[PDB]
This record gives sequence, structure tokens and C-alpha cells, in this order.
Amino acid sequence: DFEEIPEEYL
Amino acid sequence: GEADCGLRPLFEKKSLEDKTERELLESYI
Amino acid sequence: IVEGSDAEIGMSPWQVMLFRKSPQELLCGASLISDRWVLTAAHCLLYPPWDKNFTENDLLVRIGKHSRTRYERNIEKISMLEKIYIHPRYNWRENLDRDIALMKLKKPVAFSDYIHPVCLPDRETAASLLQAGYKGRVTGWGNLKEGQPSVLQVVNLPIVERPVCKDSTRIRITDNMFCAGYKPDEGKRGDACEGDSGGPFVMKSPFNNRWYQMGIVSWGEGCDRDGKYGFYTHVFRLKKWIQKVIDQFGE
Ligand SMILES: COc1cc(C)c(S(=O)(=O)NC[C@@H](O)[C@@H](N)Cc2ccccc2)c(C)c1C
Ligand code: NA
Repeated sequence: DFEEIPEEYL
Repeated sequence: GEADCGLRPLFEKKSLEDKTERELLESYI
Repeated sequence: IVEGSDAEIGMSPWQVMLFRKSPQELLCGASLISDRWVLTAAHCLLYPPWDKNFTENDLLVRIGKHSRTRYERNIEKISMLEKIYIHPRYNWRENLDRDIALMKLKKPVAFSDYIHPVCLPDRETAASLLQAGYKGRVTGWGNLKEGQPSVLQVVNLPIVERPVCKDSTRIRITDNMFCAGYKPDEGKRGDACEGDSGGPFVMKSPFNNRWYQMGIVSWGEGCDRDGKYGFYTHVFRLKKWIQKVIDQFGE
């Protein structure tokens, strides 16, 4: 459903 | 509160009105 | 939001998305009250009956958003959480009395056209604006019916008299809550719904033209049902706890 957020945030 | 709180850059700060804020003002009788 | 409309760009620049890290999902709404503090509903973080108990590292806050699902490059900011504070007398057992929580961010978020804090009411603003008939505004990315919105939704709803709120439900209503919504006679409709909770009920002061957060989306029974109302955490009534947390743990 949700677009991938940048990995730095995870 | 924070000096500039509740003043929206794209509305109050520019003196633009959103499309339904007047419905709120009109209720404040 | 049920029976709302698309928000305009920058219309609710204090709106925050509470976002689960894994799996990637919308948990709740929330609001920006300074560069390092975000306000939400306690039950978005803690509800033991359904095995909900998030810690800081489970969660992200996404600020400056319009689209629900898209990564809004150059527009949104995503912040990690330093610490969660749940009201110590949050009543998850009975009625969600004191459905409030603060989240301190690891670093300040920078303000922009799309990211800006809402005011917290003083006693006089509460006294003056929290009156039956007076309308506030609710925003969120929650359900459109009791699918999901492409963009942030908005609806304006009138505050309802205390006896009508109480007579609408078997739940015991406290002084730390108020309800809002149209009556069946009134014709117009609208309510918060699942996903919207923790977001802000705001009012625009006619005295100083500022937006104040008067409520937090807390609960309802279904969504937009005739004769039922949305219940909101009464923010001014819990402001001493808010100030105590910020004074103590804020820099
Ligand atoms: C604890 O008091 C509750 C709990 C629930 C879980 C509900 S509910 O009927 O399930 N409605 C909850 C929904 O409004 C939901 N969108 C918000 C929510 C609140 C609390 C816990 C989970 C979700 C209600 C009314 C009360 C008074
Ligand atoms: Na209703």
C-alpha cells in the first residue's frame, strides 16, 4: 500500500 | 505558546483564506 | 474521515502521521505543537486489550504530508522518537478518560510552508470557543467509511451539548472529553473514523486569527452513525500535565 520511505529513516 | 503558532504559511501568513474556514467563523455566534 | 473533503495544500501544517516501521503502516494521526514535541492520543501507543504497546523504536512521525501513501520528497520530514510520555491516569480499562500522550523527537524538525505548529489554548480561549454550536475542524488519513483516502481529508463539525453527548452512548463521559458532530435533524454529516485518532480538533480564534488545538480525536461507536458523535480529548483540561512534561523533560 505504502511507498517505500528512505532506508536512513528505518 | 510558541510566538508564531497557529499561523499557516500558505494561509494566514499570506492573507489567504481556505475554502471552509468561514463556516467556522459563522458558527461563532 | 467520513463525508469530508480533500484538504488544501498547507491547510493543516501541524498534521502528523504516526507511522509503524515494520510493517509499514499508518497507525494514527497526531499534531506538531513545537519543533520537538508531537501530541497524540494515548491509545495510539497503548491499548493492552488488543496487545498494543509501542516503544519509541517501533515508530516514526511523518510531518508535512498531504498524500497518504506516497513518500513526499522535498516536502515531508520523517522524525525518530526520543521518548514517549503517556498520561499516568489514562483510563484504557473503562472509557479512555485522559486519552493523551506526548512524543519528544530526537532532533528538531525544521518549519516550512507545509510544516508548522498549532497553538495550545489558554483558559480564556477554551472558555470562549468550547461552546455548543461552535464548529471546529478535524483532519486525518483514516477510513472514508465505517476505502482509504488518496489525500488528507478534512471536515468541519459543531460541538455538541453535554447532555446530548451523554444521552448518545452507554459509555461514561468525563469532564476531560467533549463530543462533536451533526444531529440527524441537521442534514449535514461527517465524523472521524479508524486511522484518524490522535489527530487534532482545531478551531480558528476570531480574536487573533490563530488556530488552536481544542481536542484530540479519541473515540466513537462506528463512524458517522445517526444519533452518535465523535468524542475528543479536552486539551485545555490536561494542559497542566502537558506543561509539566515539557518543562521537565524538554530542553
Ligand atoms: C476503552 O474505551 C473504549 C474502547 C474502545 C475500543 C471503543 S470502540 O467502540 O472500539 N471504538 C474505538 C474506535 O473509535 C477507534 N477508531 C479508536 C480506538 C480507541 C481506543 C482503542 C482503540 C481504538 C470505545 C467506544 C471505548 C469507549
Ligand atoms: Na453522527
